[PDB]
Amino acid sequence: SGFRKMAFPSGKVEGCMVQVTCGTTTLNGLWLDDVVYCPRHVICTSEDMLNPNYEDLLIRKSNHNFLVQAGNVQLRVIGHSMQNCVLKLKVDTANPKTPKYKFVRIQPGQTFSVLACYNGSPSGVYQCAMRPNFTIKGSFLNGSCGSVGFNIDYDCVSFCYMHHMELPTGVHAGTDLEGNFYGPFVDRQTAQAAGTDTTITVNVLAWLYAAVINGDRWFLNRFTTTLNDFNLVAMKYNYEPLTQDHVDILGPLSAQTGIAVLDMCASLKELLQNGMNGRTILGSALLEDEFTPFDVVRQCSGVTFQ
Amino acid sequence: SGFRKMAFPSGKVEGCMVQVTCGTTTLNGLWLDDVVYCPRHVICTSEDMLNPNYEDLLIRKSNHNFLVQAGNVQLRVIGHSMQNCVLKLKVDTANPKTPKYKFVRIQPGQTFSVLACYNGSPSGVYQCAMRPNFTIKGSFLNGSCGSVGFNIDYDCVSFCYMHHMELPTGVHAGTDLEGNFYGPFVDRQTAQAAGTDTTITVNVLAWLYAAVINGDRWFLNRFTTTLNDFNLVAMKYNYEPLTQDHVDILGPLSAQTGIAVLDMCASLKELLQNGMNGRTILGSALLEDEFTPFDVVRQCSGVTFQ
Ligand SMILES: *C(=N)[C@H](C[C@@H]1CCNC1=O)NC(=O)[C@@H]1[C@@H]2[C@H](CN1C(=O)[C@@H](NC(=O)CC(C)(C)C)C(C)(C)C)C2(C)C
Ligand SMILES: *C(=N)[C@H](C[C@@H]1CCNC1=O)NC(=O)[C@@H]1[C@@H]2[C@H](CN1C(=O)[C@@H](NC(=O)CC(C)(C)C)C(C)(C)C)C2(C)C
Repeated sequence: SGFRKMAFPSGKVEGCMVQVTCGTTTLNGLWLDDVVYCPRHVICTSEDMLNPNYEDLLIRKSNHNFLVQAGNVQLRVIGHSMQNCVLKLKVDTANPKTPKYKFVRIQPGQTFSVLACYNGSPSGVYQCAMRPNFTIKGSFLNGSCGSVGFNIDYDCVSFCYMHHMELPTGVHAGTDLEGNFYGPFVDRQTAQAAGTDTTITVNVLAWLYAAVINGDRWFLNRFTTTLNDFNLVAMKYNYEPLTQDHVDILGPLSAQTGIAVLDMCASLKELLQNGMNGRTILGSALLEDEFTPFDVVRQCSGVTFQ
Repeated sequence: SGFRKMAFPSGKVEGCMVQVTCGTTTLNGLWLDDVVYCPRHVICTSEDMLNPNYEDLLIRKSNHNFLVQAGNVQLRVIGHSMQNCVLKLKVDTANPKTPKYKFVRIQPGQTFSVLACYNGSPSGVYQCAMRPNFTIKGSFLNGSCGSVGFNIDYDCVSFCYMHHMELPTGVHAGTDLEGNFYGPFVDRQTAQAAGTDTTITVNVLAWLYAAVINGDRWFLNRFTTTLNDFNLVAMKYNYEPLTQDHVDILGPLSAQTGIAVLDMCASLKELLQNGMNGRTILGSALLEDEFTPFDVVRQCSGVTFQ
């Protein structure tokens, strides 16, 4: 028992981090086979970033412009190319530590693990979710660009996130590993608003099933409710609509615990409408939404990866 | 910016996990050089664990009794020996992935990272602290024994924890990597109480400096106080005494933020005495104590490891 914000084992990814240096700029890159992936604003200079023409800035540059460092070993660029917002440097050496991987583009509500990096050396790993507004509340400092988010399935690393920029409010924006931003943000240094967020409802219900699996039960009641009456209350508390699909996803969690999904909904209703009165759920005084129903199944059962 | 419960990159440790199987039992082992480390209750059977004589049970056993699995590769035991509560199997092969490491025994209040494992395959990594009562609030299921806690410094893995047992209340107990339990617990299946816990005070002050570094400021005041008057209030709220040493440790954090340590103390005082009134600190509705002053410096500056 116990429940923790748990991140995938980061080993498979650590073997792919490199330092990428163009001009006066230095950021992180992801090295898979003979290709290194990094943000395209590695080619921006300082007085560029206000409105740069990347296509144009890149045709000015040559291969020897890109200092790629793989540990203390200088990797040789033999080609470059842009793809949406990511740069791709093709190098002479293939990375022998290349795991079986995939590039996947995730939906808001999905969680992943971030390996925060500086000069291609890992600093830490932590668990994030993609917020309904395509921001993520990460922990990133200068030089953290090109750190990646990922999920691990058996022996496969699903890459889903690369880091690019910090938004005035201190949240973070980034791209998939083909270079398409999440949300409406751009790698230009003009004003950009995150957009108002909501609470990932399906996930708070998943976390309440984790609590019940763990002996916390003070919050279940006899009351039931309907999706409609439940979605009318969520909106006031600015949660996200619960679909027929979320009810379905939460099926095995309901079956493991004997609480009908819609019974757990009327329990969240009462929580939003009455607070917590000093009580806490899984060691938390807030309603917690960065756990998927997949996260709860995996942690509360014992699924590993090879 | 941003602040997260951050765990060390787990790569160096993942290269050392193996499956260890004696009799009907299967648990995790730590493989460093030609030695594999695991709990000594791998040699207990089911009707033993109520009051077993380990010294005696181990002289009954031979080398071929211990099935050690290093991936899909069977490691050959050529010797065994007990050391307090840990078993040590000497094997024919040296582990070529052995990082530079150390065995360290930590004080309560110190944090570390846990790689939770099942059948020698990692399942997740997460950040724990050693509670004033030598328990840890982990996330462990059946077969998680022999998972280890660790800190990483530059290129060195400081091993500080091995997992052994879950206490009725669902907290966890374990040993250092020489086999000495933290706290008064024993690898026998008789009644054992965790003992009442307190709040790691120095750490909540460290986390309040992390908040100030990050733009949360609503909780600082003009009031100051004395160690004495501050320690009189902590005790009511069942926090731990603040020593002259904690004030000293919190020195660079005070210097980075311009808030005298004792000024931040009178700010915690007021928080304990007035709650939070719906406000939250670093995305939290509770006062958070699983961050050391070293954790805050490292996360809020950008220290990596090689
Ligand atoms: C990644 N290497 C780097 C890290 C920043 C610093 C701290 N947190 C981070 O994520 N990202 C950047 O430097 C990006 C790139 C320049 C400037 N930049 C920033 O994130 C800016 N932020 C903005 O100005 C964001 C908006 C207004 C453009 C939306 C700061 C943090 C102020 C440097 C790129 C945006 C091209
Ligand atoms: C590690 N492999 C294993 C994992 C447990 C199961 C779930 N969480 C865990 O940490 N640990 C054990 O099985 C230990 C070993 C037997 C029984 N055991 C337990 O932790 C017991 N708990 C107790 O009975 C603890 C007390 C009362 C002895 C203090 C359970 C979880 C009930 C199986 C050892 C204690 C030798």
